[PDB]
Amino acid sequence: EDLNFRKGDAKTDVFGSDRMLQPSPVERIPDGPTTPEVAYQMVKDETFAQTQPRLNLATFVTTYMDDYATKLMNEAININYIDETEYPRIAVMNGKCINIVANLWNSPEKDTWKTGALAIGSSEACMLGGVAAWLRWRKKRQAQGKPFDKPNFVISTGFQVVWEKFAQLWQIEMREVPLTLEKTTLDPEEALKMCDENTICVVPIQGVTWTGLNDDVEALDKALDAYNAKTGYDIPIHVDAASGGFILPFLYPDTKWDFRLKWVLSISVSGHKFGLVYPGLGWVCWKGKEYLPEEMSFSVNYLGANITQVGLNFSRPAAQILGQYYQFIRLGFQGYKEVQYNSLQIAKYIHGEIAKMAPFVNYSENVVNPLFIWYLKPEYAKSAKWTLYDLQDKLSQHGWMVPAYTLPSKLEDYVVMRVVVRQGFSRDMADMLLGDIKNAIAELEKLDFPTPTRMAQE
Amino acid sequence: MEDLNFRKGDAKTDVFGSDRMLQPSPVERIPDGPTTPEVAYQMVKDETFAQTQPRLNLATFVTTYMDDYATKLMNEAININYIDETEYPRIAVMNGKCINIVANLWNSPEKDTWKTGALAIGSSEACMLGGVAAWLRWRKKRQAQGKPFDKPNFVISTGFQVVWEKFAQLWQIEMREVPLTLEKTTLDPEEALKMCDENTICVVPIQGVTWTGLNDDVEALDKALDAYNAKTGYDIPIHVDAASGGFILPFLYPDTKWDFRLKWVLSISVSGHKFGLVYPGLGWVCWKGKEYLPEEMSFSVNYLGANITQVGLNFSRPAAQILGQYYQFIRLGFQGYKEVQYNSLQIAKYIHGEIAKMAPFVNYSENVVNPLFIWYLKPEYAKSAKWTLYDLQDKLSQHGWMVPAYTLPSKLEDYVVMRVVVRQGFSRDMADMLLGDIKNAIAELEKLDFPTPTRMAQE
Amino acid sequence: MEDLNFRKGDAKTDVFGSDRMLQPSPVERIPDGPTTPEVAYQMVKDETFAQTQPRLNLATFVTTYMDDYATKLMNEAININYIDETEYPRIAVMNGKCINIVANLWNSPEKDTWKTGALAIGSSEACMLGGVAAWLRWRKKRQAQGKPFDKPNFVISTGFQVVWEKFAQLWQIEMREVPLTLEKTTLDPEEALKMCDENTICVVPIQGVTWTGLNDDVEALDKALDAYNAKTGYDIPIHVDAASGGFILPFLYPDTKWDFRLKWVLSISVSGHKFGLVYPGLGWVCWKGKEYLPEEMSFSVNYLGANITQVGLNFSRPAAQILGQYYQFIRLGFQGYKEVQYNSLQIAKYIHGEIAKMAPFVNYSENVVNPLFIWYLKPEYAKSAKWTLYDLQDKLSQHGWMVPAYTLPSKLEDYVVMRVVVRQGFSRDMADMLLGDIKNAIAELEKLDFPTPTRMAQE
Amino acid sequence: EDLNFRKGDAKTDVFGSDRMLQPSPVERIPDGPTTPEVAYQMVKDETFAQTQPRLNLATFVTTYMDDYATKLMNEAININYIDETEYPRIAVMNGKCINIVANLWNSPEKDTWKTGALAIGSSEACMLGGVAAWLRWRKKRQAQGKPFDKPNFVISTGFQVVWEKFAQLWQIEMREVPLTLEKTTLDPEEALKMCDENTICVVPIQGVTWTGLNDDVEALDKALDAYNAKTGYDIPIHVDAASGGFILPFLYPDTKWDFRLKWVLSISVSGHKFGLVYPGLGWVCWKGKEYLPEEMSFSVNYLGANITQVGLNFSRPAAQILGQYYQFIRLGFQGYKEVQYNSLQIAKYIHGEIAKMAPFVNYSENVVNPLFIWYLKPEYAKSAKWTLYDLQDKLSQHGWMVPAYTLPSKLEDYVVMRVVVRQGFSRDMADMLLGDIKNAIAELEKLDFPTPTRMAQE
Ligand SMILES: *Cc1c(COP(=O)(O)O)cnc(C)c1O
Ligand SMILES: *Cc1c(COP(=O)(O)O)cnc(C)c1O
Ligand SMILES: *Cc1c(COP(=O)(O)O)cnc(C)c1O
Ligand SMILES: *Cc1c(COP(=O)(O)O)cnc(C)c1O
Ligand SMILES: O=C(O)CCCC(=O)O
Ligand SMILES: O=C(O)CCCC(=O)O
Ligand SMILES: O=C(O)CCCC(=O)O
Ligand SMILES: O=C(O)CCCC(=O)O
Repeated sequence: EDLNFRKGDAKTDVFGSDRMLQPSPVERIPDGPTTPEVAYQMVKDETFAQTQPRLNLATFVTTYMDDYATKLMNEAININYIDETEYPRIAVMNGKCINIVANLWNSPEKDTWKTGALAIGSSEACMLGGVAAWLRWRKKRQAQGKPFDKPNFVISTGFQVVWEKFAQLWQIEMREVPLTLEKTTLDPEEALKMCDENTICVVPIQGVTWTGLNDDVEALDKALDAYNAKTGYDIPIHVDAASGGFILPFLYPDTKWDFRLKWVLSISVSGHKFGLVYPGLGWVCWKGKEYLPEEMSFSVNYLGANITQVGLNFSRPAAQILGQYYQFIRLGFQGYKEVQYNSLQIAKYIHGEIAKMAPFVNYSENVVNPLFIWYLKPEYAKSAKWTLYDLQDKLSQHGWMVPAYTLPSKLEDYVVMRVVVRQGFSRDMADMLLGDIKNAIAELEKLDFPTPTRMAQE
Repeated sequence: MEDLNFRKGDAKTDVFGSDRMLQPSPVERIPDGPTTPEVAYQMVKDETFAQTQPRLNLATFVTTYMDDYATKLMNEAININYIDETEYPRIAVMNGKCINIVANLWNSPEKDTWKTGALAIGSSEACMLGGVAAWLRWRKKRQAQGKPFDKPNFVISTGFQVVWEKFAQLWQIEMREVPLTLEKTTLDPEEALKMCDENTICVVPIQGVTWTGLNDDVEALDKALDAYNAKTGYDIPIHVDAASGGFILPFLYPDTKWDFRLKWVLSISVSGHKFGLVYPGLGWVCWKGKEYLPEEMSFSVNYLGANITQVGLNFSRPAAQILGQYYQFIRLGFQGYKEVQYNSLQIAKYIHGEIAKMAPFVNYSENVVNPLFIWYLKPEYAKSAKWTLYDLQDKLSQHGWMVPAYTLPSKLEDYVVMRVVVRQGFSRDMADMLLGDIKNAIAELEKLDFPTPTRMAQE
Repeated sequence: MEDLNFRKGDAKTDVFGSDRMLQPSPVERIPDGPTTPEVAYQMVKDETFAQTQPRLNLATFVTTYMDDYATKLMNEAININYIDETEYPRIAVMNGKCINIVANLWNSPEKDTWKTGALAIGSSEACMLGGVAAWLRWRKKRQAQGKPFDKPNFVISTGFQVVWEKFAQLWQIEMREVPLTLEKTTLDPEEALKMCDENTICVVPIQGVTWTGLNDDVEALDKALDAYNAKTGYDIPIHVDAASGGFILPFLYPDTKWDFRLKWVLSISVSGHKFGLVYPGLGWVCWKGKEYLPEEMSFSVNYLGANITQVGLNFSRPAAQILGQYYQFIRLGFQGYKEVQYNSLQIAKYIHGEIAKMAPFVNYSENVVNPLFIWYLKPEYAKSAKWTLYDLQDKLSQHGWMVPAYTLPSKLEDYVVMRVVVRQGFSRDMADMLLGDIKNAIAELEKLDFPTPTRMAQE
Repeated sequence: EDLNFRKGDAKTDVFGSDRMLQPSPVERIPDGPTTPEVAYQMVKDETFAQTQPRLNLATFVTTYMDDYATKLMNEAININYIDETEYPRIAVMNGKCINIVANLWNSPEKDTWKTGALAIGSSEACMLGGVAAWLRWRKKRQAQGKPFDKPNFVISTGFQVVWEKFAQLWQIEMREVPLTLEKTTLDPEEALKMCDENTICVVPIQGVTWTGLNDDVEALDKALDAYNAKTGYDIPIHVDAASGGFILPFLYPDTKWDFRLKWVLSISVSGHKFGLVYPGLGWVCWKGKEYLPEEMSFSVNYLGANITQVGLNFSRPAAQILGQYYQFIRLGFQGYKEVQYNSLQIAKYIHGEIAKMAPFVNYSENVVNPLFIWYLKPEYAKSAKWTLYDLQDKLSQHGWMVPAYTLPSKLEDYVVMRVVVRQGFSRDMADMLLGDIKNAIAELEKLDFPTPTRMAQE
């Protein structure tokens, strides 16, 4: 007999111990330790009762990489990127990723080491782009003797929340262009009507989270050029290309959306979205060194590489840099093209199967990113007992997360549902999703009474 | 017999018999085409060999070792995006539980079950959130008083970590710096108060100053600030930058009054990936109460009955560091944290005392309160020495160590110092290897007949 | 809920919160008592961190990389004792097949299916077996002729590897050395013959001289020895020390007559753990035929139809390397070996040519025939330089490399040279990293206003 | 259809390929490559049809280490010990192992860094000990003006073959002292009768491979002291403690066999036997630096450690050094004592169960190493139709290797069987062995006719 079996000794079975008869700590650190096996199960077992990542169809963020990328990143778990003097090869590798991304966006910058910065995601990358735009504008107005205490920026109502965070945490006024059925993306004329002497930039979006579409950056550039020539306000573009920045160079190389455009001075992207790297990666590039203010930034030479030192974060995992460089070499341009081709084709397939179903109609006929949205046909929705919120709940019962939500301003009456196709979501998994949707439709159509969300829409 | 595509990357290719491994890695542009995973894996991996090994990086404060079970747990969470809280509500609750545990480690008087605080990637984000909040609370007060609010400043030691300079740059807030001297090796509150005025948004004492390893005396600052605030009505608060010290003091110095026990400490930040014992990617910031976190910055969403504050500079991010932090709280508990930090501090104190015995060296402080310390050359020894600590740094790097030498901040910029940080996973046996290499390096440098370049640069 | 024995090593102990990790590792005496495996694992593992990583060790000729399948196969054989041939007869046969394959790579004319040869731990044991065999054949021939046989000698370049000095010392056999000059950068046959007499047991040309990377011309020696032997009747044979070149020449230089194609080459040795591409612990020695391996040294036992020679200095030993060798033969074949060695030699030639373009350097040879080469400072640059190749070695060590600087053997002792060995797993990309580090080290060393200790020691 | 499926492409199944219809190469390197999976199987599959290491009861060499030792050694597979400038911490660790072994043997040497050498096994360690003994004798005889060209050494007929290799490869005369049932180990007086002015050393054995016994080193030391004072020949002892060198210090600390004895000037041992490390480890220690000739050796200071550079091998795996240092720290003295206690207890147990069986009688009543030998009772053997060779074959049918062999000279008529108990052979496995032996006896006792080996004994 083992006296200390239940107390956590060498013979203890995790699930015959006192600790596994006790709740996990909510408020205070436990007074004492447990065995690693007990602690591992206590933390791990709490993650079972939620969405499995590969079935999370709400997220744009990578939920699969191959075995070699995963191994490489796991092996780098203890590498702090910011220790660049200690790890100068990763600092150089970061600079090469930035060069590769800037050249993917057709940067005209002649310096070997392109002007850009590592980020944890598009959040930090967007804020860096916006702060730079803010500082360039402050300096311009100061030289002109104009006031500089009431800046604004212009964006679609389809903005992702980081631009609201940017507005709040820096106290810069956000001016929003509404969406309508006639203008499903940023309309340049309406955007221009909100520009004045205090606008620091206009922010078109490539891969709008709410809709899956792309704002027309070239059309914005065109309108902005004539306006800037009229007023001298010199208003630039920052492209929020969180998803599209790793779609368009491979699948739409001739679409002029990037540094080929005169007024596109900076671009940001989520490397952890369609850059195909696990969470923790964004990039922001400037068209040239002259668009990155000295007040924000400096550069350090590491092994002959000029590495720009700008960022909101400091210490951070380096794994995602290795992961990014791995994807660039392992796939190359052709490999990225074929992976994004697969993701886009599966999205268009699901899009076309959704359109064949009696309850549904797609927001757009054109799928330009590996995602799309649909809603209930208005005449179907009128007499239906259910809403898309009910469909989301039905699908979650099979482990899927397929989100239903209302669109931004002037389309707030439209409840839509979104599917994001990422690498690792196959045609076979699409068929399973489509079968579950068909079954959910059949069950919901048996309702004799309206659901609560159906009643709330009345 | 012969395999036609052996060199081009087929199923029979040997990585190092291939054309790709006769070619340089891409510097400017994505390669046109793919390679095999094995080739690409080696191309990226092999570039990380020629640099400091993490366990021998003694410059860094950030965790380079966790146990096998924490490591496995975090690797298994590599594809989990924290910010997908609706999809992963159990991790959102776990995040709120870590914040509670941290706030209570800091003796928060907040009565709400779900404490006011936020996840961060490191003390960089956590400090900026603390500073933006102090700035917004100050703007609101001055606006309500009819006073100007366009020229904010904050007060901090010259021993600040660079994120406070970034904060000053990226928000255009004036940083006022209190210099270090040998008479005042940490932030002196009276000199701190001399830089306070109606435009001061907060004072930032530091627990675990990166340059020196010391702690600013937060309680002494709180006392001076209390009298000053009673005199002026400016209501200047404290944000404690406890990047390292926030996970040392609760366990090793429970009676040092530095945290939410003090009247004017309204927020505190810490690096979970330093002495919180989690691999890179974790910080925490807590507020003394919900009233100190402006609604302009923040909201909260209920996930499975837990009120989780949605404030942050980042959005999508790895969730593994939350599982790792919660694992350490459960696996070690208070006693286990105390015993690990005791080990790290004892080893730092051991090296500190061994350093003091060697003829060329003298310690900046006799008090080791965090698992790190700094030393410099005895002035009388340095005058006739042919070498500097930069030469010692280079000697040690030849054996794989990174032991950094650098000049101290303002009014001590003449002092070249060297720093050793003891982290979990750096043992007494490894300290003996370091000390042996230091002794051997000293004996080699003492044979020099001519001064080194850095020695001449000091002349 | 405190754990009383947490620091003493129970089921809850954290390695780096334990008393054991506050104590030094044992230097003199076995510790009195046990620890947990996790603690002991770290204590041993952590001592290996502070040294050169194998893939950046450019001094070594010995394999530092094999693919994942070879590595898995060898790890799985860690508990297999080769010498237990009755218990493990398939490995004994596998060893015999490896010996057959090596003998045929060297164009053995031996008609027996099972070639006469022996497993070794490296070229050290393989060379000693070859030399003892030559010594015994010589003793027997001199005895039958009624001549003395008590003062044997052998002839070799001053570029010998240290095993031949051990052979000379441990068997008390006189080693006669032919010096190197710039005019005779490898073994000159005429000078070698002038050191032969009636007591010379063999001449040892070297394929892959460690000091230089060059090949002694075996065919020229064989030709010279043939005429010498016809004149004197001394009947002196060749043993080829082909430690590196024995797995280079068959694939990249098939037409160079250096092996058993030559009349007087009676035995050849090689390091299987060098360019045979197997992890440490493998060498081979083959004889031209059974009549050249004395029965006094040897016997043969039949295992499963395989005639296995039982010759060796070692007895019990790891079997993993046999599996590793046979795997490489099957996995790569002739073509795969050819392409791997081609990559290594091409990268060595690439580094060789880039070094020649740098102002301080000049290469020892314009011919690169093994995946390694040496260079030194241009005499005119060296006169006024403040630094030596020893200073460059130390600088490159600061980035984790080991690139050795050393003086050449006799009559070239004045030459300080530096050597790079390119092994499987050293790519073009890693070469670019090395060359970049060299360029940077030169620019730093060129800033010196005073000479270094080694530069002064050169007077 | 996949055109290249059988030829080795990415879709090839190893056992649907042409290569797995072809024999493995016997004579010549294949002209071309295969896939790693095919090559892995081809080599691996050849190792199945032989004794499994844990059931190999012939071997004295370690067949089990724990998971941490095993992982530690695997991780060092690419580490060449001899690169001591590159790997100076392993050179220091090697020196610490030599110190620990030297003190385990009660070395009186005052130096911190004990005089000793790493080996691949007892073979190299014994040859180093014998070469040193040989060189010291040459120097002594030369200084006296005496001849030194006809060396000999004295050893039991129970020598292990390396001493024959030493005799052959160095051309030194081996003088053998026979075993008898009256003198089951080396008799000192018989040993002394073969010594003269040309004897370089006497070699007692601790853990004789043939018998499991220990030569009485202390009795040899006493007799050698009186002989040396009479003749002045100054003949020393080298102890071949291949097995016993890691048994006696823990289980028989009071037995005086090591450097405590005046004439024991060197001792060798197999670290890969009862030192508990996987194949590839030996040690030799000298009583002091004056007993290791400089002609054989030099010393290099690595990080303050004086490391002796003597050895027959050069480049070699360093993994075994880590494994040895791991075992010293992981087990300590107590842990070694308890592990060797277990192995010895199990051997004593099997020994006692063998003695109870009608056909058998043990060679010795005292088990002093974890091994022993037995033979057939003389009267049982006379009428039995089977021999121990037949028992060996029967046990091989169940996967065991339990060897039968004739003892060396003057016991050449004795066919014996040996069992070696190593770490990893438990009481439970001993019961399994004993059950198979019992079953085998019942089968062989049914023979109506004698076996080939039984007739060969007639
Ligand atoms: C992803 C997203 C963001 C926020 O990016 P993160 O990578 O989550 O930090 C901003 N804008 C758009 C269009 C996005 O899709
Ligand atoms: C670590 C550090 C910081 C920055 O924190 P990160 O975790 O690197 O983001 C700020 N202040 C101090 C005192 C620090 O030690
Ligand atoms: C490698 C080497 C040796 C010694 O061989 P090991 O494999 O280290 O035992 C002998 N001669 C030459 C030319 C060598 O390169
Ligand atoms: C093991 C053995 C040897 C040979 O030792 P290895 O470790 O196989 O090289 C020599 N003598 C005895 C008594 C042995 O048991
Ligand atoms: O992809 C995600 O998980 C979040 C980023 C986009 C969004 O806000 O929905
Ligand atoms: O610990 C690190 O690796 C960086 C922390 C902040 C600093 O030291 O400036
Ligand atoms: O390659 C090695 O690691 C040793 C080889 C022999 C030598 O260089 O002397
Ligand atoms: O134990 C072995 O595997 C061989 C050891 C030497 C022997 O007993 O012959």
